[PDB]
Amino acid sequence: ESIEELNFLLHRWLDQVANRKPNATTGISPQERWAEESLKPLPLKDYDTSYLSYRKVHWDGS
Amino acid sequence: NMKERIHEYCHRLHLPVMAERWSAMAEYASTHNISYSEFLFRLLEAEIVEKQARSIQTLIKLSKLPYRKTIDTFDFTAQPSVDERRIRELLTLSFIDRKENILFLGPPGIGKTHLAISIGMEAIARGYKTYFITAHDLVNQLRRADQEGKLEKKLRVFVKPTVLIIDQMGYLKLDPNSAHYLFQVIARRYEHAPIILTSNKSFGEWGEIVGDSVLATAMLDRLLHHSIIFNLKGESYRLREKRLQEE
Amino acid sequence: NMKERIHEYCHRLHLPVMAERWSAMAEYASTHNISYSEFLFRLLEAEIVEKQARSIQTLIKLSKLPYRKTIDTFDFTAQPSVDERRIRELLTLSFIDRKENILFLGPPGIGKTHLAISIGMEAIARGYKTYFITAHDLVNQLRRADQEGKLEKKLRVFVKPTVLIIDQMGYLKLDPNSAHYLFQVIARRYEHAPIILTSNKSFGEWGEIVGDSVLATAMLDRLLHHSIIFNLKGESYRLREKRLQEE
Amino acid sequence: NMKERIHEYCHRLHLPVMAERWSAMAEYASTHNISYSEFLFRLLEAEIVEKQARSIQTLIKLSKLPYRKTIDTFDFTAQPSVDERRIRELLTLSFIDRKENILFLGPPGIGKTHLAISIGMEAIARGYKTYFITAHDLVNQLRRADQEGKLEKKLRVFVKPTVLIIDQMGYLKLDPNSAHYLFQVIARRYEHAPIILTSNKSFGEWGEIVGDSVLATAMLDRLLHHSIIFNLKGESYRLREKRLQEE
Amino acid sequence: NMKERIHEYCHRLHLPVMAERWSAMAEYASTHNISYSEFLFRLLEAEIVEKQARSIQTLIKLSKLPYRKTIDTFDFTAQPSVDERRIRELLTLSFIDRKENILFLGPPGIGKTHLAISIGMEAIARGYKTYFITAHDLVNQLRRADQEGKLEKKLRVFVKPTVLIIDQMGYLKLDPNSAHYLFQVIARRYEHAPIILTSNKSFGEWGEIVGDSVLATAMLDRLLHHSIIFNLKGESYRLREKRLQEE
Ligand SMILES: Nc1ncnc2c1ncn2[C@@H]1O[C@H](COP(=O)(O)OP(=O)(O)OP(=O)(O)O)[C@@H](O)[C@H]1O
Ligand SMILES: Nc1ncnc2c1ncn2[C@@H]1O[C@H](COP(=O)(O)OP(=O)(O)OP(=O)(O)O)[C@@H](O)[C@H]1O
Ligand SMILES: Nc1ncnc2c1ncn2[C@@H]1O[C@H](COP(=O)(O)OP(=O)(O)O)[C@@H](O)[C@H]1O
Ligand SMILES: Nc1ncnc2c1ncn2[C@@H]1O[C@H](COP(=O)(O)OP(=O)(O)O)[C@@H](O)[C@H]1O
Ligand SMILES: [Mg+2]
Ligand SMILES: [Mg+2]
Repeated sequence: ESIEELNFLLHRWLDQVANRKPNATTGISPQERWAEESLKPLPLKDYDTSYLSYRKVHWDGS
Repeated sequence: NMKERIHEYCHRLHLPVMAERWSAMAEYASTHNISYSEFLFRLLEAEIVEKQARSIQTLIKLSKLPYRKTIDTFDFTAQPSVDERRIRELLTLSFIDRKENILFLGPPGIGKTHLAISIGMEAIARGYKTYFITAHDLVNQLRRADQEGKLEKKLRVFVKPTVLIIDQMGYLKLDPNSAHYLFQVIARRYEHAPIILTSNKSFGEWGEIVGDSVLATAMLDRLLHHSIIFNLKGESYRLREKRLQEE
Repeated sequence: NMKERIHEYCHRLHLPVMAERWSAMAEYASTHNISYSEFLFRLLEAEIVEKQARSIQTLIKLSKLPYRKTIDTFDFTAQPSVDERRIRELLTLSFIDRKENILFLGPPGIGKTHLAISIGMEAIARGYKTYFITAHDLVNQLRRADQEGKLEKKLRVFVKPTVLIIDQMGYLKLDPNSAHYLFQVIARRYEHAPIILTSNKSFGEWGEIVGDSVLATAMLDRLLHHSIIFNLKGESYRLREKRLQEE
Repeated sequence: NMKERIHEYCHRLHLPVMAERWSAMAEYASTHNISYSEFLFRLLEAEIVEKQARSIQTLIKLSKLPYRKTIDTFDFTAQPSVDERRIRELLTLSFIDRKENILFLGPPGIGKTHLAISIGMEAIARGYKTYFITAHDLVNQLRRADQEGKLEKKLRVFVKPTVLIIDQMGYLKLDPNSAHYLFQVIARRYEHAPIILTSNKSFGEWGEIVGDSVLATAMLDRLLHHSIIFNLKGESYRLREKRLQEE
Repeated sequence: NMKERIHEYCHRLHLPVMAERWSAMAEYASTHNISYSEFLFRLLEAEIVEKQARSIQTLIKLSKLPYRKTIDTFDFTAQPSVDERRIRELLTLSFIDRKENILFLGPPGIGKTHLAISIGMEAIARGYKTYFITAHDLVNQLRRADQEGKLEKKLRVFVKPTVLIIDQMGYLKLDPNSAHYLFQVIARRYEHAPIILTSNKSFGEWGEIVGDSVLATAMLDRLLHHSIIFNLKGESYRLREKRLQEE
């Protein structure tokens, strides 16, 4: 009934089975290969992805 | 009836928001005994606010900025060499009246274009027109216009905007013969409108970049007469700052 | 304050009438406690009425009509050749949808130009665009345009109007150049837009008028394919008015 | 012949007015040589006007309104408790779109029923459907319907109307059966259609009026969720008219 | 304006064809000086003709005929036993006034249903209602209605139509107890409306088909009192006629 609930269930399902079941070709649990991965470090501050609009305040202040 | 006629007349007079909210405003004025004059003022003020919002939207669209950024997403702790108060003062747009030119100079990735675009956004917010271009791109467009013979049109396009954001002055080097286009733009805007410049090459390299010493000297003599130059000393934010602060 | 801001918003939203009459209408509403919706409706209705008035004035100005005439000014007892029924049905402006061209033929001073001017005025009043040109002036302007190479511009200018009223036809003789100019004008506005023409010569005489029997016959055949003829007969109203002034 | 066939066709196409007035309008057109289009337009306009008149008469008949009253008949100087502005804004009939219920409260003879009848009359005039019922009669009819098992029929009949005017509320005391009948009526027309109610007792007294504090509180809470209150205070207009008649 | 208002009023008065053609009719009356009365008559007559066409369409739809056929596709050379003139006389629909019943009797495939449906189509053309049913089907529907208790509704459905086409009387045999439904229909329509019957079983087999001798005798006594019986002697057209004529 809520997208937050759906995302929570999806993440739990992934971490339970999807990223735990061994792959049919690599034949190994994805998390072990993840541990083998070497990704570049993240920046401290994330690229701000937020709608930016300019508005005007009414006479009263509303 | 009257409701449909009011809607039709509001649409024919180009008052969409007024057509949408006139019933609600009438009800509110009814429940508070608002004077007729204040009712009219409320409607007109709402319409004006919405129209100004759409105007700012159009101006930001035509600014041709690569993206949208603001001082809010800027950290002055990572750039302590230059004073924070001066940038805040610039945000008051007092330079637009003085016609002074704003120059950002520093190593690549130190936030030059970010600050320039932020100031341009502040200028666009208060109605002032702004045009963003890269110096080499501007010179190439002017050269093409001159070849086609209608150079004055593009020259007016570049000179009319109140704020001109010329970026990446040293990134690319076009044929030196085309530097006269850049000189034309800078001199025509001289003592008329501010120019926002951002680049990572010292003032001595201009003769090399444009392939002409005296031409660059004159360009700088005019661009630096009324200006406030900010020199940013540091290291590339994206890589160096994160690497040195994650320790 | 509020009144000055209301004036500024009215003149920034293109509301000329409201800028002045809003105070008077507020006074009127206060004297009768009119509802807010009705007050707004009155303001908008006055604005729309004045806007339409100004638009019609502009349309009449663009039409180049020598003077304003209306069917209400046209007496029909003095002109028993035709009947009010046909004239008023034409004034309904159905020929525009049917693309029927209207031709008036009669002796000088009968009134075949008054009816055309009235039709043009009504077409303007009903939102259509009308252009009134004399055949001689039309030919001269077309010849000049061809000389300067801008013939296409003037042809577009003369074809764009929904109703083209060509006056002073037949009295002046035409050369084959003018003949082909007239033929081109007719062809461009043939089955595309009505043509209102007033002449004093029968169709057969057009061969001598233009000096080309074949071209005149082609013009007549194309015109009569969608045409309405009006053979007006009677004593010249100019002469009768002069006689009445004498007595 | 033709006249009789015209009459037959008019009465076979449901054109009552044209059957009679067509001859008179033909006479009028002949006396002025009116255009065919205008003649047809006059016929159709007269037919439409009379059709709308008959439709409005039928709607008023169905409404069961005891008598026809209009705001134009309602003097406001004699009733200074409320202002013309609010009443006329209600007469604009925006509450129907907003589904706001209207409640009038005041001493006997103040005029809280005249305003309701005027609102119903205007709603009828603007194409809406109105049903005027007294609370006592409503309760009695609902009780009879429940006795006969046709309660659903009467509930549909009382909920279908766009505007339901419930009169004579508070003066007569109600039992819990009538209390639940009123609650059901309100619930069915809650956020679905406006209810216009006139009473003489404060909201708190409704608990004693219906004999159920909880049910009365529920009714009041649901009603006030979308409500407009009118506290009318003044000398009874019946008494003042009687005094004026005496003097 | 007026054209749009005329269109709207014609649509609101349910005069679609009038709305479509009023301009053309006005123009034609203009070009021929048709009187206003004749103009109105033309419009009304066209509307009446179109309405009658649509009415006939609806009547043929509700006739529930399996298909549409006419005397045009009928060859009287293949059926020389019976007179052609009598069928042509029937096409005058003089039997509808006399209330006489029309019976077609002959071997299968000899064209019974064709002629019956043709006569029914002629009746439908001139406005008379007509209902086509198969005798066994009619009896079964009446039995179901009687079981449900609302028999009178279906009885009225079967009795109201001016022309009833009962076909395939002998094709199927339902429970004899249901023959009273057929008797009810025939007796109720007796001396009120014609009945068109078509079947290939002699009058003596009715007692067997309905499983009752006296009931069938009474049915025939009533159905044959006022009637014109046509006995078709021949062979199945589709097979025998083609086989014998291709030789
Ligand atoms: N029926 C009429 N009623 C009133 N005024 C008329 C009538 N007919 C003509 N006039 C007058 O005629 C004068 C204009 O001349 P008119 O329209 O008769 O010329 P025309 O038809 O254009 O003739 P020409 O052949 O010279 O071009 C105006 O004063 C107009 O008032
Ligand atoms: N402001 C007014 N102007 C004119 N007539 C009025 C006014 N107020 C009341 N009346 C008169 O009141 C009479 C109807 O009674 P009224 O509408 O005052 O009763 P009510 O509000 O329904 O009271 P109650 O509590 O008895 O139901 C009508 O004659 C109407 O003319
Ligand atoms: N001081 C700072 N605060 C926040 N973000 C910064 C800062 N300096 C650089 N950035 C980030 O780096 C980018 C700006 O680099 P820029 O100044 O355009 O480099 P260049 O001038 O070489 O094009 C932006 O994405 C911005 O978010
Ligand atoms: N005399 C005829 N002329 C033309 N068509 C005929 C004739 N007789 C029969 N038909 C054809 O045969 C069919 C009618 O058979 P029908 O009378 O319905 O047989 P039944 O009465 O056994 O149902 C139709 O398709 C019709 O075209
Ligand atoms: Mg003329
Ligand atoms: Mg009352």
